[PDB]
Amino acid sequence: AKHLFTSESVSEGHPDKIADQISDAVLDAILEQDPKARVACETYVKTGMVLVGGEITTSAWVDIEEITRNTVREIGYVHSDMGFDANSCAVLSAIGKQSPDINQGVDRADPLEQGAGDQGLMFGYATNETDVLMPAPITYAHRLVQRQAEVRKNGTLPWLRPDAKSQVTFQYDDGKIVGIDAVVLSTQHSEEIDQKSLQEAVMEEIIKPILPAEWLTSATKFFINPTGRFVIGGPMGDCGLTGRKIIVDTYGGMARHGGGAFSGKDPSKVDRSAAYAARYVAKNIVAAGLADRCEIQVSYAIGVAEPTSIMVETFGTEKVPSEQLTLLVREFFDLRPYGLIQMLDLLHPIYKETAAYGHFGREHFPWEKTDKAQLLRDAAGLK
Amino acid sequence: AKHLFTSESVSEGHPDKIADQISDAVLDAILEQDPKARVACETYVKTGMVLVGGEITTSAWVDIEEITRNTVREIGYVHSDMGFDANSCAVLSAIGKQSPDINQGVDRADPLEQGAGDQGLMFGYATNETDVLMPAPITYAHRLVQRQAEVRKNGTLPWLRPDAKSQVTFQYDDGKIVGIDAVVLSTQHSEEIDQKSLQEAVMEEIIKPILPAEWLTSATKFFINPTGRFVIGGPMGDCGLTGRKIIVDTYGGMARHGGGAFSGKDPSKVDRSAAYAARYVAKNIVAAGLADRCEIQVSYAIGVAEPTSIMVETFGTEKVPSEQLTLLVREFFDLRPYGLIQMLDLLHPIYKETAAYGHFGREHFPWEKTDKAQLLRDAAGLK
Amino acid sequence: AKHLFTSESVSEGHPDKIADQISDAVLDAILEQDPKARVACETYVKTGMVLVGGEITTSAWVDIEEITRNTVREIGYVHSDMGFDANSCAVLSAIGKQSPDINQGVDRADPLEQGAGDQGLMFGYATNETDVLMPAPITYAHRLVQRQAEVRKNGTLPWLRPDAKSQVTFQYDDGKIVGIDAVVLSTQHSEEIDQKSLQEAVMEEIIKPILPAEWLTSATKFFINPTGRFVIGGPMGDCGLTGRKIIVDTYGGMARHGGGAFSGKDPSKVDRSAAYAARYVAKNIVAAGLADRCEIQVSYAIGVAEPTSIMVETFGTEKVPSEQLTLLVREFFDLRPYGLIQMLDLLHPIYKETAAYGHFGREHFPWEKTDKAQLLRDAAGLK
Amino acid sequence: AKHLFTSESVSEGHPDKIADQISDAVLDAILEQDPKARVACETYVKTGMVLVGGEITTSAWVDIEEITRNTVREIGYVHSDMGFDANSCAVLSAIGKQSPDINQGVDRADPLEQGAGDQGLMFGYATNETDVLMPAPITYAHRLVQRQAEVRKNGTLPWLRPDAKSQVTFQYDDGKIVGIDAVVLSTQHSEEIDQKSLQEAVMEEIIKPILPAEWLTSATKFFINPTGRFVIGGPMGDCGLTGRKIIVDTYGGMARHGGGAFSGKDPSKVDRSAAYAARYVAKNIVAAGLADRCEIQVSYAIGVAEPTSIMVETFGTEKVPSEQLTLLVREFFDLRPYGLIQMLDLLHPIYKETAAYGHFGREHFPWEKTDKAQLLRDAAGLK
Ligand SMILES: Nc1ncnc2c1ncn2[C@@H]1O[C@H](COP(=O)(O)OP(=O)(O)NP(=O)(O)O)[C@@H](O)[C@H]1O
Ligand SMILES: Nc1ncnc2c1ncn2[C@@H]1O[C@H](COP(=O)(O)OP(=O)(O)NP(=O)(O)O)[C@@H](O)[C@H]1O
Ligand SMILES: C[S@@+](CC[C@H](N)C(=O)[O-])C[C@H]1O[C@@H](n2cnc3c(N)ncnc32)[C@H](O)[C@@H]1O
Ligand SMILES: C[S@@+](CC[C@H](N)C(=O)[O-])C[C@H]1O[C@@H](n2cnc3c(N)ncnc32)[C@H](O)[C@@H]1O
Ligand code: MET
Ligand code: MET
Ligand SMILES: [K+]
Ligand SMILES: [K+]
Ligand SMILES: [K+]
Ligand SMILES: [K+]
Ligand SMILES: [Mg+2]
Ligand SMILES: [Mg+2]
Ligand SMILES: [Mg+2]
Ligand SMILES: [Mg+2]
Ligand SMILES: [Mg+2]
Ligand SMILES: [Mg+2]
Ligand SMILES: [Mg+2]
Ligand SMILES: [Mg+2]
Repeated sequence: AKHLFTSESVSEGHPDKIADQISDAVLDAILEQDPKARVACETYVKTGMVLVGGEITTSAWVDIEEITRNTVREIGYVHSDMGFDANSCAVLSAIGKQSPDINQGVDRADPLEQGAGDQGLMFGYATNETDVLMPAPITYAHRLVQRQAEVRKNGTLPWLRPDAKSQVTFQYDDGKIVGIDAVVLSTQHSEEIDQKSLQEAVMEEIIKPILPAEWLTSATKFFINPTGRFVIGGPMGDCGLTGRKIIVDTYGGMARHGGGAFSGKDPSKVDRSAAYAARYVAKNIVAAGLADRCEIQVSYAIGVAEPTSIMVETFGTEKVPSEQLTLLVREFFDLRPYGLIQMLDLLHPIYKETAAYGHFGREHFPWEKTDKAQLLRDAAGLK
Repeated sequence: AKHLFTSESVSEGHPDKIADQISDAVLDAILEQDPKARVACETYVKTGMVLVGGEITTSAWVDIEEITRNTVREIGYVHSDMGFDANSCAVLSAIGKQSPDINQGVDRADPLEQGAGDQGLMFGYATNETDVLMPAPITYAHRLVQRQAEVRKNGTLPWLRPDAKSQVTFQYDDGKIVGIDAVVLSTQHSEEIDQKSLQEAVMEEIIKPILPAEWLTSATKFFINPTGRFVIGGPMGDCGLTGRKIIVDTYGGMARHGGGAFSGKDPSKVDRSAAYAARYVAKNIVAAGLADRCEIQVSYAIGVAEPTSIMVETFGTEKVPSEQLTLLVREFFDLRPYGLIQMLDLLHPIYKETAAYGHFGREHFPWEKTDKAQLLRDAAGLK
Repeated sequence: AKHLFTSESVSEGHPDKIADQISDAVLDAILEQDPKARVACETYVKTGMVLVGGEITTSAWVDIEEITRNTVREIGYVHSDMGFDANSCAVLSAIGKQSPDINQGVDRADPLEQGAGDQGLMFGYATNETDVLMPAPITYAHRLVQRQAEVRKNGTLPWLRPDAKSQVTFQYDDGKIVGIDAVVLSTQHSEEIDQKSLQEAVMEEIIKPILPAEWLTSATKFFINPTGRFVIGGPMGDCGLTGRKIIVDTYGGMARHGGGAFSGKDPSKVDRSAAYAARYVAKNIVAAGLADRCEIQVSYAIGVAEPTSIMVETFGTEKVPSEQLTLLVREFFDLRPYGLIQMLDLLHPIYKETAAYGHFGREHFPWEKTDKAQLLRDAAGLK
Repeated sequence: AKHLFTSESVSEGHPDKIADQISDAVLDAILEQDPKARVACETYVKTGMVLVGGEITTSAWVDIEEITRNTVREIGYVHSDMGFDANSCAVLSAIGKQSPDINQGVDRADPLEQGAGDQGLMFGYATNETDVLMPAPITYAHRLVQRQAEVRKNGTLPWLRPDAKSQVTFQYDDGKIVGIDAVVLSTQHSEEIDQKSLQEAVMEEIIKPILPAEWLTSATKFFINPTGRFVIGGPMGDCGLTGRKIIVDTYGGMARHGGGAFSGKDPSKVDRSAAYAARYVAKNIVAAGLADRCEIQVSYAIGVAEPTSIMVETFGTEKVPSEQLTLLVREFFDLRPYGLIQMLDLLHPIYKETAAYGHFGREHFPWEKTDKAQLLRDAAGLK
């Protein structure tokens, strides 16, 4: 059974991502000073400005302009030549405090009883398609924009600009990868180099080194800067907003999604924490060998600590009747707001780093670790 | 095989939705004056302001303050008492023009060859779970917030405020719905009514009349304004942004998603047009009885007119080998940028109405129509 | 020799003044925490927002939103009914730090040598026309708006709104006041009261009690809310900006002005400190009886500690040849940046109070005191 | 009787002036399309943005971004190197419409009866110190910044940046100029040139060619970029705002001022039109030889067509008893709102040009013309 699946990714220089980075850059700074802070930060980015707003209630004292300018600076925009400049852009702020009405339902007398930051559903996912138990398409797309950024920073291709996007579509037969049909790579550049040169250079430096030569055949079709010109990019060519990369932030469209963004919010926000916890059990279940691939899904109710719903989907690839596989889940992990935070130790400034190139796949992240696997195994035919 | 699935929806009074409405309110206005306009409008909403920005290149002449004020006004916020007021709020604008670099790849000499507005992937979906071939969870959640809004406007529950959100989780056994385990309904209100009364009133007026009495049992759990207090809402309690309701806008998490928002963009933007066209064939395939449920997926490359990928997933529920089912797709429909726009006649101001309560399910929308079904049938065992 | 002279004033509810208040409100808060802070705060106010920006370099930690909301709150706008609301309006911030390039010229190794914050000229003034040695027209105009504000707060005229402006023109014959020809008083109000009533009420409560009955004759002409309707006011009816009440802030147009605003800046800013010091010597000279009225004028050069120009003008009313009168000035006072601040002890949070109803005329202000007079007398025919 | 008087000016690259230019640039554009438009445009400018706001009620259709970007572009900021860039900066808009409440008092049935845009007082001035009957100090200071700008644009001193300010103080003995004591000239520059070179260059190219060599003696003191470094300037180093150059816009502090700004407002605004009409009669009086120097002052009441106050001050230099000189004023000119506009034909886009380097002194401006002089002479001892 043959079929085609497509995924995509964006460079750290992409408007939307710039936002996320900024958003999560502020939270980290804040958290460093106060772990129990409540941060709901939304960032808007355009031509010559950066808007950092939302609701933040913390005892910490931070500098938004500095965190912002520095964050963009690192991204790469440092001259009007590229369209945006950390040093000369505007930095606006419209940050209020979190509504007490919401807060009474979140932070209650007893810390354990403390409730979900909001209502909603989240999807977790894992697959044995790769070592990091992540789907392949998203993994390679991420690698593509990441490479472009590194070949830019190291000065290999000095004419590359921050803004860039990547798309790849794999060939799936017998349910496994047989190759790659089409490759898309768009990257901002200087008025100094020509399309052909650029195209030819992108192949050698960015695509050829990242895509497995086996999956590349005379069939594969390459799309490099199709409009034929990408000199204008960044916020000037496209408005950047927080939480608009929901899918590339997760599993590339392979798995499902509930609609909750990650960047800008502290862990008491189930959108981010319950999501991480979901990748945590899903991955751990597959590592435990209880299934080849499984999608998990939890849903919550604001101010309520106990999950409103949970469901594990193994697409038949399970090895123990879902029954015990589902009774095992709530048995081993605590999906209650104030259970996942301890479970993954989320009270730390570790999110900025998570704002570009996927929230999953980086084994050093607390939710990528698989310690519960072997124990999740004991609970079912150890041996 | 039993399992639980959860979906959610938001009222037209929800911050994020306010943005979308505004965003799509501007495009419509513009389009009315110029159908071939290029509108990429992003809106940011908070406590006392509304930020309309992005890139717009049109020959039309519109008034952002008026479209905005009027759009919010209709939503409901017209007094400081509710936290936001169309008449007294601030209306900011940061709207530039579309980058010529992008444009050269979109609008080419030959209109047919005209390319995709951007790279990316989109997911279409259909299911025989309901008459409108839409999943059930998203359909009832939408109905819940929609009811709340109507009971508010008609004056049945005058103490209701615009801001509201709804969550419902269904019981799925044997792959069909058996009932509903938990119901969540959060709505903003006045300082005049008490929780109990409120709760009791929400049940009679909003939940009881909308949820099928069959699926409601003594088991069902109801979560009404859990924090115990929701008097503060709207942009004051939560920052609103365009395109952050990606999932409730589509299929509630039942189907997949690529990451493209809808509101604020003209049809030359595949994020909205290829998405619509995808719901179109998926629905049309099920209506054609070629499958009980199928997910479609297309992906594009900026400046390129021909789709980079297409894939139909029928989850085995297909009735004709996928083979002919996939060769039929590209046979009957034109997924090229300037083929879907004619296919669905997208050059009209018909989007604002699509900004609240789902983009799918409203049979009067051009993509909800199923005319190609019977003909899609002829191409496979007519009879 | 008869002639007419007109002056005007504005309520604390006037858009421009709102800005000022806000601007100086931020400074005070900062200064309280750090007296040697460098504050250059500019505020922009419109329909539903408040923009606090400029350059601030301090070690203090303050909350702009709180200071702002509270400052507007106190002014009076607390409902959408009045057009603006401290609780529901937007608060934006674009505050960067002071340029080091300016700083090196201001704060030098030796504190005494420390230079002027900028180049410019300032005008001081004093007149025996009144006990507080202030001109009369500006004194009564201030009193008018101040009364309206007090009759509003105390609940005497509950239908009065914050926004209001006052204009008075005196009759000057033989160089002295003989009466008042025309009176102007514009005040915002509620949709509840009628013009006539309002007008009739404004006379009894605000004008009649404030203007000396002697100067009021059957000739005087009263202009009360001329357009016939002033229900819409505040930032909604008129954009408020910092430093746009330069004249009512000083002497009502009777004396001269160099163009430097007061609110929003710390004392190292000669626009404010040299100005104050100028009223100080001019007042002190008249109190010392060396002249009936004299205008002083100093000018500075950025980064330069020693004044670029000084000139005393006594309009012939002097009693000691200007010569010794000018040599006495630089003899008694220190107009060097770091001499006037000590001279008047300006490193304290005492400016917000100065943001409405005149910077001069309040004898409790450090620059209104006349201690040097008697000593300024000894230096010239004591007896 | 010796004494010192100081005045100052600012380049078209000064933040405040940038605002004014922008503000008056929008009006002209509008007016070009609709002369009877009502424009009250206030601009705020900082680091990477430009805020155009206020209240505008016109039938005209204009592009703020374009007018703005182009206006800044012409000023000179076109690279992040200089701190601001017309191409890459942000352009924001908060423009509402004029309050109808104000309007009913302005535009009434009979166009003649039409009322003053607001209340307030304005000062006109003329002096025989120079051919254009302007005071000397302000004339030379303007020339200084204007020269710097020209030596920058023509490429003479390519390392000069737009931002610059100038200060000059004249020696006045026997009531006439004897020379100049101190000269101040601050200009932004590139990291490429040194202070000494710069200073030495500024003297040859900007000061020496502009200041009369007669007035320059070994006594004169020159202050050139005192802080020792001015590389950072423009909105980055200092916040720009509309109407904050009230004094350099007029007479340099030699004459009086009422507090009304010029830029951003249409002629129905007495702040600008009554101001111009006042320079018109004052200049015309001196030209008519009725006095060596005279200050005029009018005051108005909103919605009221007939001036609330008028007074002419000739400082004894009059040649006809003030009496007939004052009865002549209201005899010859019409200071009613709808009389001055026809008097000077103000319904035209001629203001941008007036936003930098003084509103008076340019004999080609309608208010600089002296046609009524000879006729103002006939009315008093013709011969
Ligand atoms: N290093 C520097 N050396 C000399 N002049 C400078 C330097 N940096 C900035 N300036 C100038 O300082 C100007 C200050 O203008 P000014 O408008 O008078 O300041 P202000 O505090 O805003 N006061 P005002 O508008 O008069 O109330 C800036 O706009 C620059 O032209
Ligand atoms: N209907 C009305 N009747 C009378 N006064 C009004 C009315 N509407 C508004 N006003 C007042 O008009 C004021 C105008 O202030 P003003 O600041 O002098 O205007 P401006 O054009 O901004 N000029 P300025 O700052 O002096 O250059 C407003 O802020 C209100 O206090
Ligand atoms: C829970 S809020 C987002 C979290 C918030 N930004 C914070 O600071 O934690 C998201 C949505 O919940 C709803 N909401 C706001 N206040 C609420 C309350 N007290 N109880 C229930 N729902 C509420 C609104 O519709 C709002 O858009
Ligand atoms: C195609 S743009 C969005 C469409 C745009 N708002 C418009 O007005 O049509 C989205 C992303 O594509 C990339 N992009 C911008 N200009 C491009 C170009 N000329 N060629 C290819 N990709 C480009 C950027 O990374 C940008 O964030
Ligand atoms: C010498 S420019 C005017 C003052 C400037 N705002 C500052 O920060 O000091
Ligand atoms: C009398 S308020 C000052 C003028 C106001 N901006 C207007 O729109 O006319
Ligand atoms: K966008
Ligand atoms: K939010
Ligand atoms: K104004
Ligand atoms: K400033
Ligand atoms: Mg985006
Ligand atoms: Mg959510
Ligand atoms: Mg949201
Ligand atoms: Mg996309
Ligand atoms: Mg004003
Ligand atoms: Mg100044
Ligand atoms: Mg200034
Ligand atoms: Mg005024």
